[PDB]
Amino acid sequence: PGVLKIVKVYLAVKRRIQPGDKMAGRHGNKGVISKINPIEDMPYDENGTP
Amino acid sequence: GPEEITADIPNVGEAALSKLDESGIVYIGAEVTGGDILVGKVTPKGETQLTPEEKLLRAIFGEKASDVKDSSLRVPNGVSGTVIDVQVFTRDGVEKDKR
Amino acid sequence: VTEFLKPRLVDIEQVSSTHAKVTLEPLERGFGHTLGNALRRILLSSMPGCAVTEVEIDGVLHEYSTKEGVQEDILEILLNLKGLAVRVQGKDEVILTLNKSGIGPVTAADITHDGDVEIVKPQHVICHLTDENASISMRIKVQRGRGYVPASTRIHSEEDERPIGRLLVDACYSPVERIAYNVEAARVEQRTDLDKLVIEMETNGTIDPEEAIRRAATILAEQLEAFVD
Repeated sequence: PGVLKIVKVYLAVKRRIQPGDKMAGRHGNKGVISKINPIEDMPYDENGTP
Repeated sequence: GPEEITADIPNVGEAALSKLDESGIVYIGAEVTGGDILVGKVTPKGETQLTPEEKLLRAIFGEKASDVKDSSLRVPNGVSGTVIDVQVFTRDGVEKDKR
Repeated sequence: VTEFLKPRLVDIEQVSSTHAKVTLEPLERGFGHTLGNALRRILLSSMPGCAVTEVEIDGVLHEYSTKEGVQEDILEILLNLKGLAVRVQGKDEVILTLNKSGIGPVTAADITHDGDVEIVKPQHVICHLTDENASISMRIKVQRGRGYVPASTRIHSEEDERPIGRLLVDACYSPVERIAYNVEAARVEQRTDLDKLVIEMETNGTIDPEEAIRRAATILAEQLEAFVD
């Protein structure tokens, strides 16, 4: 009775990880996203695969 | 008086009305930033006397008369992004169907 | 210096259209690793290449909506195309336009590939139309850049711009994004045993590999001297 009409609008906003993200592992090991350096900083494999 | 959505927000900047479509609500497909106003409902306001100063204002500005209070839907603070969809359910007895 | 034996690149190999392997004459130890490091940095990060900056379709706005017939949506199309790369000339801000009608597989032949918009990998999974009445035409601005960035950066530059319909697109822009520098001890017989360096560089087609080697090592000299002051 109060409202003659209602207009519901839903907006979808994306989201990528950031300083402060929380990952989890199925072995119950979890963690906070702490520091990401340039990909160069990653140790290089024997084939260099960082 | 009923509050209806027609983008006739009193004291509304053009860019604000430049997003809402004719029915106060806006169209579909782009993004929205900040506290952008989405649907413009106008709350009815009480009337007054002949009000010579207000009469002069209406003769100067007019089209407001302090009759429509801005009851517009606006984006929340810290809320911005793309829009999934909108839906209007109108009670029986109201058949606007403007959009 | 003292018999520095400045070497030169030799037997630079190019296996495919999207990578190369450059061998080099030998050099000293305790520096070849550092030199290769600097080279990989200047080739991959500060890497002049091409990517996609703007997208558009008359019926398809910023919202992630699947085009008629096209199985993938706007975000999904962006993803599927992202698996490839496009070419612009020495001039940046080129535009490619993928347009196709029918129901056959969607690929890059029916896309704007010019003398300043070039295509090499022309059969990607591009969400072919499924309805006969559909005829898809999406236009992606493919410009030239160097470094990773999001799409909200261009909000200030395109505020009265980027109106309802123009899609602003981001990128990660490391036009090499993969280059391996390996220092070994070989290619020295008469003098001190020396370390030869191999660069396994690789791009998505945006630029030439030996060109990236020259650019990176030029930057290497440039910033190398800057320590003088």
